[PDB]
Amino acid sequence: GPVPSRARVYTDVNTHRPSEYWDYESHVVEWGNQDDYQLVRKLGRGKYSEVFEAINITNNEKVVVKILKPVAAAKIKREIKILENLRGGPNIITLADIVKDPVSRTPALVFEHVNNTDFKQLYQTLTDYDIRFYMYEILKALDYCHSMGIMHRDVKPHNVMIDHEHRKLRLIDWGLAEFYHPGQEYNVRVASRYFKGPELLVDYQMYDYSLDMWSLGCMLASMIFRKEPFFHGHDNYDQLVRIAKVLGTEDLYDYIDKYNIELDPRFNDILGRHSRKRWERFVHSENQHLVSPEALDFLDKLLRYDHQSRLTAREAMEHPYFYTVVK
Ligand SMILES: NCc1ccc(-c2cccc(F)c2)c(Cl)c1
Ligand SMILES: NCc1ccc(-c2cccc(F)c2)c(Cl)c1
Ligand SMILES: NCc1ccc(-c2cccc(F)c2)c(Cl)c1
Ligand SMILES: NCc1ccc(-c2cccc(F)c2)c(Cl)c1
Ligand SMILES: NCc1ccc(-c2cccc(F)c2)c(Cl)c1
Ligand SMILES: NCc1ccc(-c2cccc(F)c2)c(Cl)c1
Repeated sequence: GPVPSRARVYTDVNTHRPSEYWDYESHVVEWGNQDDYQLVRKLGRGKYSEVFEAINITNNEKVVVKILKPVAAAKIKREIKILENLRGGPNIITLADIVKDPVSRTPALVFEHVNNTDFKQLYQTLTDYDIRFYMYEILKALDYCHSMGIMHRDVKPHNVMIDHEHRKLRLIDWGLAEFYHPGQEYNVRVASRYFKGPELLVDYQMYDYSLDMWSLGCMLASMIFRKEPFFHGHDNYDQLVRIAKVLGTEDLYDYIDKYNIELDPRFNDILGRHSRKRWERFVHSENQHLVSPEALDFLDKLLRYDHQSRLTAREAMEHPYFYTVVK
């Protein structure tokens, strides 16, 4: 069977912290007053929640209210516990309150408001310096949450709120986040298709924080190469073939052989043989202003099949790509 794996960092955070920290099922929710909030506009709806812009009438402050749907409702304690554990962390969305929505009969999470700039608008105008700057801010959030024994598991552009005017960034939607326990087998049906790490795509369940580092690398490749998404799979199987057309099939086979993983036999008819491509292949006259030798070297160290080989968030912050960023 599969060879076991452990994170190379923050391995034993959850064992040396008290049980009340990670045992989210034993957590007693403190309920706030639903009457303090006035819903103003529905921002959106997903399969797990409905999100609104609201006003806290006890201080006139704008807030965001996330009304959880019943599917999400069953696992709210994990999300609430994670949010409380991470509250005050750098660039982590702040949970302000938890109320019972009288219509949905489900919990509603109230968050600080972030005046999010449109994804298309921001994607199109970010300079080389702004990419580096915001990547560094995302790394602060990821090293903080990994240091706290938590993996996000859904890093993607829609989960990163940016108020470009105030250069404020927040990592949101901790609904898929989980506590890392060494040797635990996790569900591989996490993260959005284009951001899924190879470990999910080959059904390797003993993954860790390094999954977030793959997803971060996919975001970086899209922004510096102006190719959205970078790995554009039609389904989860084609997602792996898209990765293999860039990183190559030999390094893929080295990875699955290292962990004694067998690919789904359906790959025989779609995977083929592909050499590893040099990152410079993706440079052209329309993205050259966002690329540098430091960007390519940094991307190379995130987008690695072997989850144990990827840079950690703290090592990533040490990289020359961020030397230009004012700290
Ligand atoms: N308070 C507005 C509202 C009302 C109902 C629901 C809801 C409840 C049960 C199932 C479901 F799919 C949605 C939500 Cl999330 C928000
Ligand atoms: N451009 C209007 C807008 C305003 C707020 C939000 C928002 C949603 C959830 C959490 C959050 F911190 C902010 C979005 Cl997505 C769009
Ligand atoms: N939710 C809008 C959004 C979130 C994040 C980013 C982003 C992603 C990678 C690097 C970076 F500097 C910024 C963009 Cl462009 C838009
Ligand atoms: N108003 C456009 C819009 C719609 C949806 C999302 C979205 C999608 C998935 C997860 C998430 F946290 C947010 C965003 Cl960021 C903006
Ligand atoms: N994919 C062909 C390609 C095209 C141009 C460049 C390039 C762009 C700007 C400066 C520079 F020193 C080189 C590279 Cl690296 C690769
Ligand atoms: N921003 C202009 C630019 C773009 C790309 C490169 C480049 C060229 C070859 C390899 C490499 F890793 C990066 C340079 Cl030197 C300058």
